[PDB]
Amino acid sequence: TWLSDFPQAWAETGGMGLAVRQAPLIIPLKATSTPVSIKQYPMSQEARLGIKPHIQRLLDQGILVPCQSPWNTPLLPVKKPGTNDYRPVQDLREVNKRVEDIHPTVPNPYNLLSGLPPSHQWYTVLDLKDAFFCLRLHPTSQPLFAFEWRDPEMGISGQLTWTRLPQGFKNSPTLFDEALHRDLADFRIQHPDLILLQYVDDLLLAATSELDCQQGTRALLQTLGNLGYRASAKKAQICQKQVKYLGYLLKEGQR
Amino acid sequence: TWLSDFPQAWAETGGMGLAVRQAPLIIPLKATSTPVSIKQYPMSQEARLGIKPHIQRLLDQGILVPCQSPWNTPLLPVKKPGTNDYRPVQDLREVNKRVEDIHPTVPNPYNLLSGLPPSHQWYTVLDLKDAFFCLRLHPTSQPLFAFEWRDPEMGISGQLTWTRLPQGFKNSPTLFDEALHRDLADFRIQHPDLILLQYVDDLLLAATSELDCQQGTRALLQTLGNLGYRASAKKAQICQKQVKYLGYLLKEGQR
DNA sequence: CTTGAATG
DNA sequence: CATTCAAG
DNA sequence: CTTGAATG
DNA sequence: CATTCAAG
Repeated sequence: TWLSDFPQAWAETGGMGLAVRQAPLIIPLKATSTPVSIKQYPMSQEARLGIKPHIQRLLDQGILVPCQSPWNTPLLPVKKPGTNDYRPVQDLREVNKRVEDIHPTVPNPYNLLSGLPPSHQWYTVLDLKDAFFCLRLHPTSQPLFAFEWRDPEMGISGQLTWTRLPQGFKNSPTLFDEALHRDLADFRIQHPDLILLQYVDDLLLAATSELDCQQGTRALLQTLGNLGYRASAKKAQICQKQVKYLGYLLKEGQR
Repeated sequence: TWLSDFPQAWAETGGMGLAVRQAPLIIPLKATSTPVSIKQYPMSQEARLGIKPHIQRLLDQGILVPCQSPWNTPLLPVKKPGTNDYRPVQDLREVNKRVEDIHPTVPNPYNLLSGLPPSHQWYTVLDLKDAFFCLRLHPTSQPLFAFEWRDPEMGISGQLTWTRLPQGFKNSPTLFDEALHRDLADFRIQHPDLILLQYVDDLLLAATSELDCQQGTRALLQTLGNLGYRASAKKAQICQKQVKYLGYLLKEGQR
């Protein structure tokens, strides 16, 4: 019963995360960049109704806030089944083009897995839920990611923007990976024998025995919850001799 | 009056040529080659009437002869103005594919011209008329180039073939260039100071003075006529300080 | 919807 | 160069 | 006319 | 992948 021993560490019982040790992120623009305001293609009522609940939840969570900004990018209505179940997808390409590039430090999965000794079996896989949203954005950088929002009848101001690292931003994966590495540096030091692989929001903890793995997992969960991150109890693979990680099936003294 | 001093050397007064010193050519086939008989696409009466006179002239000249052969390639009706003035064009690609390749020994014009000293001005340019037709084809290789010929009402046998090196054959340029080089080897030796450039049927004779050029030209014309080749009196550029050769304008101590 | 690389 | 694909 | 490389 | 080009 891990879900009961670590309420704060699971997305299902700890609530939306927030990396309390990480200073709000400032996003540097290229030297010649100037704000770009792209028109919002009219959205059908169907798409708008499908997206609305997600927008309201984000507003309730403080992840989205009203704003007036010289920047504006289009929101897209993306479905999955056939025409049901929507979710907001922002096209941040014009913003991405104006943000200064950073070095891509996230290792490719092939290389990351090479750091797994055959001696370390007993794997634990955790995926952090709404990872990017756990990282706050400095108020000065928030206007950059604004988009327009119109509600059927009674509609909010006009524009809304993110107060957390957003989806669709070219540097989110890298900034998150680096931030979590900083937050988990001490854990690595306090658990010299454990193996910890990080691929943005996908974590793999490897141990020598089932005991060390259960001990390590308890410690990692406690630490993650403490720092403000949240793992998915639903998808969590705890102390298994076999697990799925980054598209691979780790089994028998390997990976 | 050169046309009068060398009747045998000009196509206009010497009649169709024939390289009397050259043994009839044998065309080696690739090791696995087997005869190919390609159907003749029906020819309109207009095309047939346009081509007929050329075919008759060639038959009268013995350049084309009747035959029965396992090989057959298509004849094409090619016009120039808009729909007038035709001339036979044979598609020998399937034959070319079955003939053993030979090394391309004809130099590119750029390289050939580098063999012209600034000391040798006074140029003479001659182009040999119906050059390929001057080289006989060994009877054993003649069937290879057959094609079908049907005359409006009274039509000859069925197939006709060439008794001379034909147009459209991949190795004609090279075989002709090499043959003329053999026939003109002695002339080069008897005229140590003259410069002679050969590009298949396009010849450039260069001399130091106007006198040597006129002497040389007289000698080259005599030799060519004697060997059975024929130059074009119409296009002949004799002892000029400036001439057109291979797309270039040779002028002032150069080329 | 808009984009830009990848295919036909 | 009209389409398809993959993405934000 | 039929082909095969080069462009769109 | 439909067209254009260049050729035999």
